[PDB]
Amino acid sequence: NGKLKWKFETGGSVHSSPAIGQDGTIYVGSNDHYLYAINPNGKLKWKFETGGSVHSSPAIGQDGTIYVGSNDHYLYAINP
Amino acid sequence: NGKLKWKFETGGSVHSSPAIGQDGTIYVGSNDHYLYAINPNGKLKWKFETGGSVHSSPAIGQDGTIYVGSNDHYLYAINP
Amino acid sequence: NGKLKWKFETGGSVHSSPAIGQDGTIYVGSNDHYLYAINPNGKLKWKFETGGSVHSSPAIGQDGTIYVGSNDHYLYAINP
Amino acid sequence: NGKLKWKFETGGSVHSSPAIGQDGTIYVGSNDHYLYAINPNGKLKWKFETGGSVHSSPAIGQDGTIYVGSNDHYLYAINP
Repeated sequence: NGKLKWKFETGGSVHSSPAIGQDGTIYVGSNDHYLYAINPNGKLKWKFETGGSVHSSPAIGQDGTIYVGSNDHYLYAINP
Repeated sequence: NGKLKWKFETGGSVHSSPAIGQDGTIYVGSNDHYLYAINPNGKLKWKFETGGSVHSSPAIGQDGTIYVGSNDHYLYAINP
Repeated sequence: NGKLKWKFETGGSVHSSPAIGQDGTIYVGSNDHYLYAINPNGKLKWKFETGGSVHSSPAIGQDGTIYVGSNDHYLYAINP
Repeated sequence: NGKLKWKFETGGSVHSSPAIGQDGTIYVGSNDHYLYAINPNGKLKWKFETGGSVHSSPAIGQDGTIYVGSNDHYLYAINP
């Protein structure tokens, strides 16, 4: 009904648009260079560091793989 | 046939891409700092204020939760 | 095999990300201010002019309504 | 677990958000002007050159067509 359930702070702007895994993990990039994987309760599952801002929005493969781009020129494939 | 059904004014640019819930509510961010929830008929359901421009496009969880990023560095989870 | 099927010229950059109707129409916004609806064969079905750049990516409601944001501060609902 | 499966280098920033085909190809644009099609093992299937940065995120038709916008003002439809 438009109340905060929770808010996770990253180190920079979040322009990336979140994706949701089969188990409800939320994946989103940040200008702080990381891809984040966050649990449905608001805690960090893991974060993967790229060489640049992650403005790209993650996609999730059939086998759980997370793809997303970065400012650092690469497209990343990361295991869930 | 490409005719205006309605247009809902926010206080700034809308770069965010809208999402549509199971009940047809539309979720979209604006550079005015708000995430908006709008009824299919053009009237505001609720708006949630963030600390910055919402350029992220919202995603919707299986239980109705709306996730979006903000320029204020946070990832938000909001109840429907 | 990675060959051009066709290409449609708009009047400016296309930063928007295309959406696809049930009937195969492609929707996409452009810096030239317009949302385009384009037939699967490469020709214009209709175009709707907004007050500003359409960086927002269209979404399609269950009744065929196309929702998109504009730089002109509005979220638009357009009949298919 | 958050471990790199693989990373593909393009010639510039990847702001485009990856799309995944029915056959698991990953498609994504780059500031280097190309749309890339990459196999689930990390190797290039093919790349199509546009006149400008591809910040748009690709969408995929029911018939496998890949649609994406470009800074060069066009919407492109490309065969898989």
